Amino acid sequence: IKQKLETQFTCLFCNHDNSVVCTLDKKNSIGLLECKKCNLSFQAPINSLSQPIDIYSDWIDACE
Amino acid sequence: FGEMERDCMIAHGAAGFLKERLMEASDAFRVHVCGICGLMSVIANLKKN
Amino acid sequence: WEEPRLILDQPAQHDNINKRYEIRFGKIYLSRPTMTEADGTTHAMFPQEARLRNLTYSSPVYLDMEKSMFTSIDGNKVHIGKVPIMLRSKFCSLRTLDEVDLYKMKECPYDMGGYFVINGSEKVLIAQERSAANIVQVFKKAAPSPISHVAEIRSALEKGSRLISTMQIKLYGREDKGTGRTIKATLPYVKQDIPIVIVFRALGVVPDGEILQHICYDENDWQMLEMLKPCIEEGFVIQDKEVALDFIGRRGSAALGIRREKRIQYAKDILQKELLPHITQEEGFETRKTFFLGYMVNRLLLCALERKDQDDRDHFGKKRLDLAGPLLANLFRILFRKLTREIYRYMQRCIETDRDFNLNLAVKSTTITSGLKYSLATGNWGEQKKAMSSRAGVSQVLNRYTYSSTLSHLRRTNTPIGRDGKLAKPRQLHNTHWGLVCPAETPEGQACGLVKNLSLLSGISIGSPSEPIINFLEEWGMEPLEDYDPAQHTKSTRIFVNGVWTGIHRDPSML
Amino acid sequence: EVEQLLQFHVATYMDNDIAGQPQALQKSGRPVKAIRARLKGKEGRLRG
Amino acid sequence: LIDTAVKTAETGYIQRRLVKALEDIMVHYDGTTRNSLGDIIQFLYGED
Amino acid sequence: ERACMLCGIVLPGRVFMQNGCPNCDSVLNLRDSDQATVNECTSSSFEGLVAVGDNEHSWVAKWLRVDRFQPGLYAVRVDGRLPSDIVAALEQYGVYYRPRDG
Amino acid sequence: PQRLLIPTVDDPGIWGVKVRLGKEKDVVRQILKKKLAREGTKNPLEIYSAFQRDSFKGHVYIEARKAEAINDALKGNVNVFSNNSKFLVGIVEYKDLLRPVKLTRGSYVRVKNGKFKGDLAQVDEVLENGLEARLKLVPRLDYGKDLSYTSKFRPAQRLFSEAEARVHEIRRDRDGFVTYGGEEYYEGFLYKTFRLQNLIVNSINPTLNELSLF
DNA sequence: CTCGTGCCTGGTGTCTTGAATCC
DNA sequence: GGATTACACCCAAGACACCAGGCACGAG
RNA sequence: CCUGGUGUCUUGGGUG
Ligand SMILES: [Zn+2]
Ligand SMILES: [Zn+2]
Ligand SMILES: [Zn+2]
Repeated sequence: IKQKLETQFTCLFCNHDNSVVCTLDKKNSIGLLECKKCNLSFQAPINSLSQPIDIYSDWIDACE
Repeated sequence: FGEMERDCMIAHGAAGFLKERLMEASDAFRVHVCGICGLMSVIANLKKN
Repeated sequence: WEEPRLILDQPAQHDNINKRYEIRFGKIYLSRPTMTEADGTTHAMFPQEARLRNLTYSSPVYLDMEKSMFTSIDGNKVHIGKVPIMLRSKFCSLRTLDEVDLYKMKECPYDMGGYFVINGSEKVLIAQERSAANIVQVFKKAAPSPISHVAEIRSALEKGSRLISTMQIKLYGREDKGTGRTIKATLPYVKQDIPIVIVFRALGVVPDGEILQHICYDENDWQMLEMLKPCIEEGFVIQDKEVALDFIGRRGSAALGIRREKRIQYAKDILQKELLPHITQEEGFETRKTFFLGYMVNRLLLCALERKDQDDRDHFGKKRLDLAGPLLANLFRILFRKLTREIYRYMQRCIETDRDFNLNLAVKSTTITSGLKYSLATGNWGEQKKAMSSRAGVSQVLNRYTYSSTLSHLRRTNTPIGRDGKLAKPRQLHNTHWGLVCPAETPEGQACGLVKNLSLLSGISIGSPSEPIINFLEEWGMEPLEDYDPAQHTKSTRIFVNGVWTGIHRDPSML
Repeated sequence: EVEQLLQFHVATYMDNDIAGQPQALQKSGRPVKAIRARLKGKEGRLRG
Repeated sequence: LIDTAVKTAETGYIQRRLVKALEDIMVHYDGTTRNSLGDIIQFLYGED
Repeated sequence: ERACMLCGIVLPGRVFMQNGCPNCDSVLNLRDSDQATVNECTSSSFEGLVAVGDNEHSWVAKWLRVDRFQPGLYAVRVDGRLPSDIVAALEQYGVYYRPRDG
Repeated sequence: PQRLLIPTVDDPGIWGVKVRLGKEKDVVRQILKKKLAREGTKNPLEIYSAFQRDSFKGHVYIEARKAEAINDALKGNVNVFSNNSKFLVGIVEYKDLLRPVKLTRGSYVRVKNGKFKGDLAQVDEVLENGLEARLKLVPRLDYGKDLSYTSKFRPAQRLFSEAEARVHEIRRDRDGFVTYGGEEYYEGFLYKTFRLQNLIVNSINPTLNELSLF
């Protein structure tokens, strides 16, 4: 079953903190970051061990 | 006079003795209460009565 | 020399002129104990005066300090405090004198010393019992837990001898419950348990076949191999070093947002240091940690396979006694850093005035002197503001009721387990106490069985450098760890020196 | 920050064993003896 | 020596809870055995 | 440290004696004064320390009316006022004193 | 006019940051050094200003355009709490952060220092420069009785008595004015200069004893 | 005689990161 | 996640820190 | 010429 989790991460674009939601679909190995404020979305591959800090880390490197 | 000595006097049924030990032979105090609200809020000047 | 230099820096733009301010601590010198009156006059202090006038029998300590001043456009004997002297030791004014003159100093020749004098009161240090460092212990876990066996080790360096960190390897999965029976480890400063295979890959050894060649030295043992099966599959998708190191860094108590380009380089420190620091801390020696990690997993499974009993926590060979020496070093270490930070905080104000500091105004001897006096007088082992959580009762007033009682009191040992925790295991007289602690002498009441007393012929090891022992082992045939293969070495004996696996030898009987 | 601090002092004045947060301390370093701690335990008002 | 020193506090706690459970139980003049609420515990003390 | 009453800059007092005020000395001439003069134009008493790094684009600097001055430490409030004789002399120079004492 | 200098949406943001109590000025200093040292380099510190208000203990305010610059300004600062505790200030709150804020001859003040600490005094006059004020005070004297002072071992208050001084231990200066032990007493009151910073002018509460006397 | 430095007393205010079973 | 963990008694052994301001003494 | 106040909080060591 999918996991819809709220986090305390800051969006890299709109800078609103505590407004990034992480949807981890392990059945298809696809993780999804969403911003509850400005509405952006970032997708990245996840394994079985990953957690909201794993894809949020991949989002920091995808920008820089 | 600890908790276990208290129990022994109950077993003897010596209720009168236990009362005296814990009051007259120790820290007995007189307070005034209000018959309406039941608090110890009474201001009592005894020489002015 | 544990932190031998203080360093400052300012990139002068106010014509940049990096001006590093540096202070180096050198030789230590000791003087005999001296009474300095309010007058200013000084004389040698002997103990009888110290008892009578409620003084502290202590020696002034002087430390060489050296200033240096790097400047790039792009001292002498400072007094640091007084250390209480143990009577009849080599630094006590009674050690000489000779029997005739002892009587003139009002000292009794039957008084054998071994204690301190603090504000006129005689204080003796009580030996503190602790578990050995750098040894693997395996224990079983209670029924309502997903863990069944745990391996534990507290790692502590050889120099100084001081604690560093603690590490655990837990085997999950109950009896027919817990599904995949995998194994995860616990690392210092990481919030979550990490599977074993991942940390093996994170050290530079990644294909399965090499990993199993580091742990199990018996290819036939299919029971052991079947228990490592789920560990491979739960860490299969992590197939190289870089994504392994990053998986670690994403848990290690840091800040949020240090990116992959650096979050690896932060985790490489948590692996190089803090994780098993007793083996080595220099770079390019990760072969020793990988080999040691395999040994741990091997020991863990032997207990889970019921081929070896769990370790007996009360076996006296797994125990150590901290006496006056080691106990003072741990306290002196804490206080010397406190003195250091007060020097550092004072330089940042006194150099903004650009005035040469007279050094003697930047060393407040009250930090060490009051620190040692307070802890020896109360027994509170720590900084005064942190009196709780610190251990109590390490120092006690020396019982002088009778002569026998003085001898017993100076030879007492204490196990600091508590009064909380009933049971029996630390309180029982264990078989391995034979000849080392008295089987008869123990207090009645709450301390019964926890406070013990050294047998008449006991001694305590003072400590010895391990470096000459290594040289002797290699001269007589010990082979390095890079030359070792379980297929070729299916029968040789492993050699440990202070708990670190250092080599292998094929003919142990002659050695 | 100032209103929460008034709430804090009034709380630890009555009960200084609130779970999940650090105890109020005296300058000597030892915890403050709140009213709740006066009544409980072997030496408090009721059992002692 | 350990057993005597340990298990004395085990039984000491046992006796304390027993006394508080039973302290208010009194025989009344009708032969019933009652607590302070007047609940009947036995209709006749010791059944005899 | 003292604060210039005219511009609000915070400097070691001897600086006011050595170099004058870096913002004001064209009119205040503290460099060529005595200590009595320096102490009448600068105050040992001030509050609200402000690091101004970018005078000309800082809103904080514009509010404090230090946006035309040099980067440095400034004070929100400077106690005391310029002596009436110095205020009169500044006014002769086309300089209008707006007190910084609140 | 000050009203034309109000902030707008085009102005930089201001963040507050929690710092160790008593270290607010140090942090402001440290930020300035970092700013000036990095000016013109490839990695300038992109803050405009920083400040600390006494009334707001434990806080520094920092002016910038991006939050990342706030983190940059504070990086490595030992006086700053490592928790990611900065907070945003609203434009409508900016000027109040920079608000800068009595004493009249004949009014009462309370002395804050010396043997007269806590005593009520009348303001008689102030120095030309504007720093110390001459105060009229009920003296606390001993007439040299035990000579061969502190606020804990001082004397009771009582008007100066020149005939007592004449008898026991004095220079006449004018009608009703004597200099006694190098202090001036006029009609029984001490007249002594105090720093204005050494007197309290606000929220004074006269005591029972002061209502009886004055 | 004046200025500067050091010492003592009084008032105000905290923080580098570091024992076990049961319900 | 806390709360529970015998009773009474004896005796010896201890105690805030740092910073700023003011006053006094010494030297120029 | 009757009244008449000397500490606390801990820690440690002991007794049954
Ligand atoms: Zn967003
Ligand atoms: Zn009423
Ligand atoms: Zn100016």
